[PDB]
Amino acid sequence: MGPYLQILEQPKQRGFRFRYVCEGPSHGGLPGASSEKNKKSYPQVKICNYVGPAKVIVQLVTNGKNIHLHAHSLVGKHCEDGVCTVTAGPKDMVVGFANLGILHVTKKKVFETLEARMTEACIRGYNPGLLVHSDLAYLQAEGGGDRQLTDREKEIIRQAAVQQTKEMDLSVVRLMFTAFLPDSTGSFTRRLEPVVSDAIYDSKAPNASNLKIVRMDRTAGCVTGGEEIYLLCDKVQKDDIQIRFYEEEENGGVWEGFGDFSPTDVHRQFAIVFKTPKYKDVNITKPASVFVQLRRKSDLETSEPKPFLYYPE
Amino acid sequence: MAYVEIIEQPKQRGMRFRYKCEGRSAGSIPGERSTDTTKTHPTIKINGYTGPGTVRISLVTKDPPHRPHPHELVGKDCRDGYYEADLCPDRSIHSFQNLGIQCVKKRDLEQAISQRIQTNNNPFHVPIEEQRGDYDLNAVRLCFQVTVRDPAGRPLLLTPVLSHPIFDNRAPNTAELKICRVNRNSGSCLGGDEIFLLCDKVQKEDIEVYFTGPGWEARGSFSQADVHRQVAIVFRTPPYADPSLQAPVRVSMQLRRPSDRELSEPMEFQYLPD
DNA sequence: TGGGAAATTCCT
DNA sequence: AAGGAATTTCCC
Repeated sequence: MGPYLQILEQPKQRGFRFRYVCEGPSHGGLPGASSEKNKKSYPQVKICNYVGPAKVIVQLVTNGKNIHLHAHSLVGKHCEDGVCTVTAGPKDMVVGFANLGILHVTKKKVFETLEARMTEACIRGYNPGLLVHSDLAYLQAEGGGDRQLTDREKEIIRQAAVQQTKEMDLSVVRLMFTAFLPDSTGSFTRRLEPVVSDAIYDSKAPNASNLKIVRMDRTAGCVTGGEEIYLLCDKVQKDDIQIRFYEEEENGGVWEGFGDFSPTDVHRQFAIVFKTPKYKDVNITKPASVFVQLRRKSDLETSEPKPFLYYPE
Repeated sequence: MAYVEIIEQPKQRGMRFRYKCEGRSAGSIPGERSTDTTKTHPTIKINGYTGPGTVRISLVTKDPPHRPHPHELVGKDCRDGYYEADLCPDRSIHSFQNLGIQCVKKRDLEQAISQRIQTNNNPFHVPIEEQRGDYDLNAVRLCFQVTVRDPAGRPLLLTPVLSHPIFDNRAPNTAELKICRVNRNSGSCLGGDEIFLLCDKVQKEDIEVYFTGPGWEARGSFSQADVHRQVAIVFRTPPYADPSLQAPVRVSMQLRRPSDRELSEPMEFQYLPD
């Protein structure tokens, strides 16, 4: 077709705490995979081999196996009904989505909120039965002033807004970008291949948080290992966490040690009492510096490495 | 007539109030001196009577103008919020093994209150306009509106006695005090040894590490920034009285909360010579 | 903006 | 029963 949707940048995938309804008014936003130190970045998208003016929309989609409408809604900017509508059709077709919020739905308000979401899109010209039920492959930018969803066809969105209520994952969400170009006069009928980005995983989600070692008891020990160490950390899950010591070797090589501790050794998801592992070579005569890090056994995600120092017996 | 005297006061701090959704019945109210093995139960002692009747265990507030506390006491024989059963004959000492202390959201506050008046729950009878405003949800005093019988079979309601304060151990500002474990338990009699203490939720703004010992009293040095997410305190040890001890001294250390002046179970700590 | 704590529903 | 954790709300 030529003009589609290119995501020139994306969020950080993990860092932002998707705020809810009763948490207060825009107490932040969705940054982007770009620390910079001075400035920052938001999810910026663009259109390649584009056309003239054009308006791109964005709807929160569900991760899962079968992409469908997500209960949560985007807020702020050109958003309305959880779907942001941006223009940016001058000369360039690069549109940046800054200061976007994500509202988390009640574990109860899912079904009810879902149903409606699957109507605000059906009636409108964007993602019809290609994000709800593949029986309404049409009814998108058909131009219809407002298609009356028959007690038959509206019952399709119902059944979809019923089964998908039990599959829904309230902690992870993905941004969907759908851009429509002009057609006949000026209305934006035709749409360019919608493209989903990565998952942004809620921060207030234990099994997704950003690991950190606030501080530790001692930062050194004997090569023999087996010395007790106290670690204070940011929220973690007793069953899915591990301390990992490591080091770089000549050319190719990386030593690896795990702290010995039972989940029972994790105090209120914020502390861990473990024992150091034996160092690569307990025969060393001079202190050897290694690095300690916190890692999640599941997503193998790590934390800021801390300079641990091993020394001779 | 006769008097009411509660034998097993409710464990000051232990139970954690449950919301309806919280699997409702999931445990009772432990007897004051309950233990991991020897479970006890709040037993009343109605002296001056030995026959049938009734008991209406209600839940008020901890302060004199004892208004009826909004959230319900659910479980066995608990209706409309309170509790209403009977009194065993060859029994002049009845206990209550089945009673959960359910909490009311703030959202459902005033409703619970109207449900307090619509049910005729008011042990000491406090004017409706008085029984309003703010309430202390994190604490209650179980009431006992038991009915006896004078020497003619006529029912008789005695003094509605109150139970020792019951604090929602789920409440950070009055939960129990526990020292799970500690970095080290020796340190020099000169003090200054950093300790890592893991504890049950504590409020940094109101907490301290108390070091007892015959004729000696001091506290560990730390700061708000040193308390980690309410479950850990990194503090420095206090100097011992004898800045040149000659032999190990086994002092005691416990968590102290100023506000309610309470202390955690003591934990052995031994100051070593210089 | 953040981001910790209190709230309160969820799950052995 | 006897607890530890999840995710919304509640504020500093």
